[PDB]
Amino acid sequence: GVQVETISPGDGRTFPKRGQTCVVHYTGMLEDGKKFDSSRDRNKPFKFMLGKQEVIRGWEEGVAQMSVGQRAKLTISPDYAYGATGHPGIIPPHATLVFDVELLKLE
Amino acid sequence: YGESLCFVQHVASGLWLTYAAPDPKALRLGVLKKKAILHQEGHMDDALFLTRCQQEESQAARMIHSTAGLYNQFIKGLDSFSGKPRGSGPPAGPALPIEAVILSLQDLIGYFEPPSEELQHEEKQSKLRSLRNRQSLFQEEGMLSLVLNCIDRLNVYTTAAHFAEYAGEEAAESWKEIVNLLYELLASLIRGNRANCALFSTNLDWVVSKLDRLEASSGILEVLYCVLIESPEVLNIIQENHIKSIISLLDKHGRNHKVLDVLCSLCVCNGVAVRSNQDLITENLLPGRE
Amino acid sequence: ACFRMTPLYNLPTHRACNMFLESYKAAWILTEDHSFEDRMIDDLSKAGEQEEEEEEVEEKKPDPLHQLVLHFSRTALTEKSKLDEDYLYMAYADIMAKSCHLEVEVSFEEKEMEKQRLLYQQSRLHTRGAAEMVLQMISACKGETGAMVSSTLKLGISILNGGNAEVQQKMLDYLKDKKEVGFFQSIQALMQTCSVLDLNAFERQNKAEGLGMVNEDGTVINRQNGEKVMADDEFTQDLFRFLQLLCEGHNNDFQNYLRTQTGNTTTINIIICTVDYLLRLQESISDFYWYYSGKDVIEEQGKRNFSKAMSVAKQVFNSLTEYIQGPCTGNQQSLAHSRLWDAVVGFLHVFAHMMMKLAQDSSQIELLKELLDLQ
Amino acid sequence: MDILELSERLDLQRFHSHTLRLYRAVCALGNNRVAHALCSHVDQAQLLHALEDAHLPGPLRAGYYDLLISIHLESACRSRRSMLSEYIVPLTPETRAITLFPPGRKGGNARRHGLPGVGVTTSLRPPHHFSPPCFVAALPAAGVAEAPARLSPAIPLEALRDKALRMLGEAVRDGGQHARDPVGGSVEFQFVPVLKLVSTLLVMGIFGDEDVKQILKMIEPEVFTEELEEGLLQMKLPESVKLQMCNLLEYFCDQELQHRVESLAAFAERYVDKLQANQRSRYALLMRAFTMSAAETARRTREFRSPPQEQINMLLHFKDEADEEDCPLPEDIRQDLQDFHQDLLAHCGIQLEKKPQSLQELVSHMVVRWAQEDYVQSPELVRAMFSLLHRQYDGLGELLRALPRAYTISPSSVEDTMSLLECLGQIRSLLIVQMGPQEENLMIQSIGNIMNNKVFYQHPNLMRALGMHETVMEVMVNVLGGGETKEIRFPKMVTSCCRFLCYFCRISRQNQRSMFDHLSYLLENSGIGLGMQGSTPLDVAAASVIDNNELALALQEQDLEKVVSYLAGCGLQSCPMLLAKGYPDIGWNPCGGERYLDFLRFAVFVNGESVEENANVVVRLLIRKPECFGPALRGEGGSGLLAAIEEAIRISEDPARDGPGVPPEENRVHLGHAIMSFYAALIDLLGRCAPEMHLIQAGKGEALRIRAILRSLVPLDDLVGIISLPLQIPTLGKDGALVQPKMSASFVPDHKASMVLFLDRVYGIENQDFLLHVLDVGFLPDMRAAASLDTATFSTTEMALALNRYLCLAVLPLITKCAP
Amino acid sequence: LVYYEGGAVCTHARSLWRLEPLRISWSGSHLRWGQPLRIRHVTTGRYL
Repeated sequence: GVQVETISPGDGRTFPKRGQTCVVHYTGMLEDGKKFDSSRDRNKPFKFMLGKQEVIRGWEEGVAQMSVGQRAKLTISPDYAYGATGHPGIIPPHATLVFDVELLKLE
Repeated sequence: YGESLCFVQHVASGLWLTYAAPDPKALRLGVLKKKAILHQEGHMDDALFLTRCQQEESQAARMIHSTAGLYNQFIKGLDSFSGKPRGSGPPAGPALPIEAVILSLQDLIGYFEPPSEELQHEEKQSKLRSLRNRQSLFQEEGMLSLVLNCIDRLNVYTTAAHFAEYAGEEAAESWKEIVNLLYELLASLIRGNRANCALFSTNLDWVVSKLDRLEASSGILEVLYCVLIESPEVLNIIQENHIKSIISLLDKHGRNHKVLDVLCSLCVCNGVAVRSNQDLITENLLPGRE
Repeated sequence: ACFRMTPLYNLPTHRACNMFLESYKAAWILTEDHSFEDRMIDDLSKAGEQEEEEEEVEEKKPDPLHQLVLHFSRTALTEKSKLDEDYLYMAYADIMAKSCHLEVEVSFEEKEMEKQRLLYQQSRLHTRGAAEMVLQMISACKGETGAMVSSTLKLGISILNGGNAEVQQKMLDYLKDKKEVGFFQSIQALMQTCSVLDLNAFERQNKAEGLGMVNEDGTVINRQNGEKVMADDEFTQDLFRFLQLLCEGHNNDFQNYLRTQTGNTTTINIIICTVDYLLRLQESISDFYWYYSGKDVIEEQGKRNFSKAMSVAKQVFNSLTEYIQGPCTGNQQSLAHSRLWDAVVGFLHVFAHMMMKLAQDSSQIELLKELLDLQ
Repeated sequence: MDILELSERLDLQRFHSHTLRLYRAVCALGNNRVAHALCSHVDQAQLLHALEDAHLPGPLRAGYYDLLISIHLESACRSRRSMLSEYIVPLTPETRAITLFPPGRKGGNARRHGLPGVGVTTSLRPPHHFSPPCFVAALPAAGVAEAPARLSPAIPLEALRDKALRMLGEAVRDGGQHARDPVGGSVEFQFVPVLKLVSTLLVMGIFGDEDVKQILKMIEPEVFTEELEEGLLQMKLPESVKLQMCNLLEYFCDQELQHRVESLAAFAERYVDKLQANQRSRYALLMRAFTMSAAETARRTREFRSPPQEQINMLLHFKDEADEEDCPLPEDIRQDLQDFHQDLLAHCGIQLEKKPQSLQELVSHMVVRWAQEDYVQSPELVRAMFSLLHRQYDGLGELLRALPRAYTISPSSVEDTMSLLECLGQIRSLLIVQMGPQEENLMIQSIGNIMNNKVFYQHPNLMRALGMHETVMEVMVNVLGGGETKEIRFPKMVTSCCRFLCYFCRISRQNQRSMFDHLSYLLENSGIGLGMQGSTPLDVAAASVIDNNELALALQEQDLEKVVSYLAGCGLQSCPMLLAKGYPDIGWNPCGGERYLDFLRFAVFVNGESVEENANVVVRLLIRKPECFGPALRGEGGSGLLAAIEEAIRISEDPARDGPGVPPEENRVHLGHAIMSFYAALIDLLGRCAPEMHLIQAGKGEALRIRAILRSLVPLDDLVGIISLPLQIPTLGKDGALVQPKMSASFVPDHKASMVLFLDRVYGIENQDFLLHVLDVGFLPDMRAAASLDTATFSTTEMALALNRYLCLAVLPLITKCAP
Repeated sequence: LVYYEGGAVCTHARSLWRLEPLRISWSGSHLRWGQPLRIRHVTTGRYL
């Protein structure tokens, strides 16, 4: 349900394995392309733990498909994403999301 | 005048004006309002003490007495021509005194200035509680309700021409400024009035329904603005539909500092916030960004 | 427990430090005397470089004290359904009261110099609107007993001590121009809510010290509070002293104004209401007479209650004397037709039986002296 | 469009400013969810670069600054201010180290006053809780408005601190330049937002010590020099900027007072240790001094026999010099105390070059100079000015006021006090916002944590100084205000309101004293507590008055009068909740009357004795209000109390007369047993209100006539009949199952116990044959009931235990005194 | 019907009442004991 477009190629031999923390650097846009959240905004990379599902399960699927050292554009369908409810206030209900992800370093 | 103790006697009857005393079961009702009767025996406390009233209060009472009758005649005329459209025919009845009504309105607002801010604090406060006192009396005899009746009976007709086919063509040109000045008068009466804002707290749906009307959008919006500022209870009674209606009003009438200030006042009041109202405002307005 | 107590060295250190902090507070901070009101007020009154500019004096810009007084006046004139507590106004009213009063053979020149200094200290404030601000603040008090009106009346006393004729004239003119009945309505309400002696409260207090069980904090057996009887005796005293100072100097115009106000839409009689309070106090003193004659000898707590009530009654009688002197014929006739006579007869029989029972025993000699003073 | 073009286009700029105001309003007052939403809507780097940019128009600049405050700074600032108002000092070696004045080459008495805000402030302050704002995480599974509210968005505090400091440096540079073009179009627009951000950061406390030094240097260099340039004070400002300046300096003086308090607490620690060591040495010489001297030993003893508070009082009492020679404390432990006292006098300024070189004279001079420069037109600035002036001129009196608020805590319980203070901060923040479901859940869990908290039991004076009960009553009354007559929102909330404060009652009697001080305030709001089921403000007042005879004596006749007026109303008519729920109608309300009657019982009977004045005035109120008797003992056309009890038992047997007829919730009371409970409580009230036997032999006429009036109003034959009445006992039925008639549906022996209590209190028991017939008609049914009770199944059921208490409280003492 | 009431209604203009002497001229002359007169409520305009 996640559409992947590799802006910069990953190495292909190093991959995020379930049960390993990921340090990514992301930019989130809306359907029409408006940016609501981004790691660029915080200026600090976003750290998340694979397998605890603390973030959207479709997004963990996309990151798992991703290789290390990679720049990509991920379109998440609503059913994997927030869904019909969206994010109250931040993302309008029943809206799909498209994220831009940097993966500089993996620990 | 102000120190004498006086009995009042009736020439024709020859009996004594007395109080009927608390009759049985009036204690159970709990009403302290008790009837006067006329009997030669009378009661011990039949003597009356007479006390002064201010000339401002006397003038207010006289203008109330005249205004009630005038706008009552206006409402009866409204009812008279409401039933049947006059069409291409004269109303065949006494035309409502449109010019007298006009003059009465600007006379009332001229009675209802807001105090000029340049005035010093003493006279500012003086005219402030004087205006509050006049507003309290005027809502007490309830000419505000009469204004509500006039507003409703005018706004049942959407357009000046639509009013004209029922009432007459000569009123159509006056009709726009008539309704505008009537809303302005209501705003002047209710601004800074606890009783009036409590009345709108009882019945907000009136303003909610007539806000969408174009003919007096500014006046109705200012009315709602004053009610929201002065009354916190209206903010409590507001539900999601009202907030969506205000947002739709901003959409249909375009960007407006007054409307945005109305929303700001709706958000917070008297330093206490309604989280449900804030959440509804957020969810309805912000996520779109358009 | 005398042996049981944990000795302070074995006692826990934090609770001991709380104990010692409270002890040092009570024994040192209260006992330390700090005099700052005079210097505060004179520094505020002094206007630097105002005459140097000489255009701002022509504009008549208020000096800091006048600015503060006008701020208090603005707050008073601001209308609220409920009066607002102002710690700043309490602090400043206390400061101004000290600045005015500032208070064994004394000669004529020294007495005159003290009088002139008192007049100048009163001048520094009343020339700045103090009297009008006091009247406004009573009007804002609206007759609710509180620190608001307590400080306001204390400032009024401090500015009117010695019968300041110019302050009296300014107050009378302000009342005649604003011409608002709310001030007198507040006075009447406060003087009605002034308390009277209560046998029931006195007996409840008596059983209170009789029982006197220990307080939970530490060991405090029979902790004594301010007596419920005559809780507001100081307020009644300084209110009647305010009326006395207002009528001081035989100011016939203000005495007549207190009797009746001609132009005000509604007029109330401070003289008659004061007579009513005096009559109520007389009935209360008669109740204490009956209770005290119930037993053989007077106990000390009741002695002090009776003495404080007698001080209140003395203040009332001095106020009435200041009303009727001059001699104000209208006040005299109104008092004559009033209920004064019944209360006076009551005080007469009460006083008679007083000095009887008081001369019965030697220990009551000081209360007998106060009795003779009241008589 | 460029916002710099928006500067010229004011109309759209005005709309943007109104947008900023709306954003502030929606994120205002700690609505953290909307705050995070707005943090997503408006980029943070946008706010930062807006702070940087000077080309941006002044109104929009102020709008961006205030929006940043209302997104990140507002909630932490409010909580920090609320906690900063109160002073709590823990015990620490660092605390011991800190003093009023830093040591130096300069003379100790003449030491330069330290720069405000430098040093260590041991006062426990809540660590600001911030949430890293990340809106792409998975949605919480927990339901909305029941899950805990989440924290405020995170900000780079240190970078913001340095940026604000260098912005203030830029402001100083521009003030020195006196350039024609101000930043934002006006000096006010240039200074006010930056000063507000500086105020918020200082309130945070993120500003370090050296940062405070630079802040003081910019505010006034020469006054705060440590050992041309211009001062923010001298370069002069408009009124509003002067107001922000006064707020900043007021905050600094708040830390000055905090420094005074903490140094005094440190000195208190050292001096208490010295006193303890001295007393350990003295008592060591005292168990020896028992032998050498008798008078010395006796006067030492009677001194120690005083409570520890009084012992420390007399030990400290040597300032006046009247008994400084008398005090046994060593002259050195006296001398260091006087030295510290003079040090405190000098520091407060009580002791009396041209530049002030002191914060005291600096503030006084600046206020006075501003007053000469202009007459202030703004009342808020005038009030801030004069409040600050009074603070400076007399801070010692303000220290005196603050000391009762000050308190000392041990380092062992500091972690528990941390959680207590956090929950307090949540409560105080919640007071501001109106009612909500999330708010009710949050305060319920918070007060639950406080009740579980160990320090809450350990330090009874600590929450007295905190005064949390006042704020809890405030939230009570704010919840009660809206629509109270028709229905009470959240009786769960009010039940929590007791369990917390009603337990605070249970904990302490000085707590009972405080709620007695606030008793009438609870009383006017008790008009809804009876309507709500469970714990009520009525019962919090009852728990306050109970067990303290001083409070019982101090009880007020007018308060009892309005309570009995409530009783008269509920005796006049049944409750509208009954009418709406549709239960069978009654002319009066039994349950509200019964609960008022038990409140009056707790009022009149304290520590096992009745209070005479309250008993007599309650009798007066009862005779004033005949409506309180309900239908029973009507008077004219009067069906007696026995007949009313008969009809009540008839109604109880009658199905659906007590119930809805449509207790599923079980909170609703059966109407017949409600009537029986009302009249049992009434009879118990008259009993415990009747005077005692010793007063009877004293022969006081009022007591005798009250007893006679009670006997005449309640005839003894009704009591005898009620005692004689057979009562359903839980019996074995339906093939041998114990059929249990529940108390709510059946007449009860505790009502019978109230009956016999009134009997032996008022009517008494005097004749042997009278006792015998009372036994064999009424007490023998009880005793056959006990015969049934002597069964395994009966012993298992709890009504046998209820009968055991009934006997042991009512019949057994009666039988013992009837033994002759 | 006119009733005897006490409260804010007393302050309200409904408590105002007006006296009219039967003689048309010199109505504002001093009232005399027992003088024939009419009573009118100012807001209602009706004669009691």
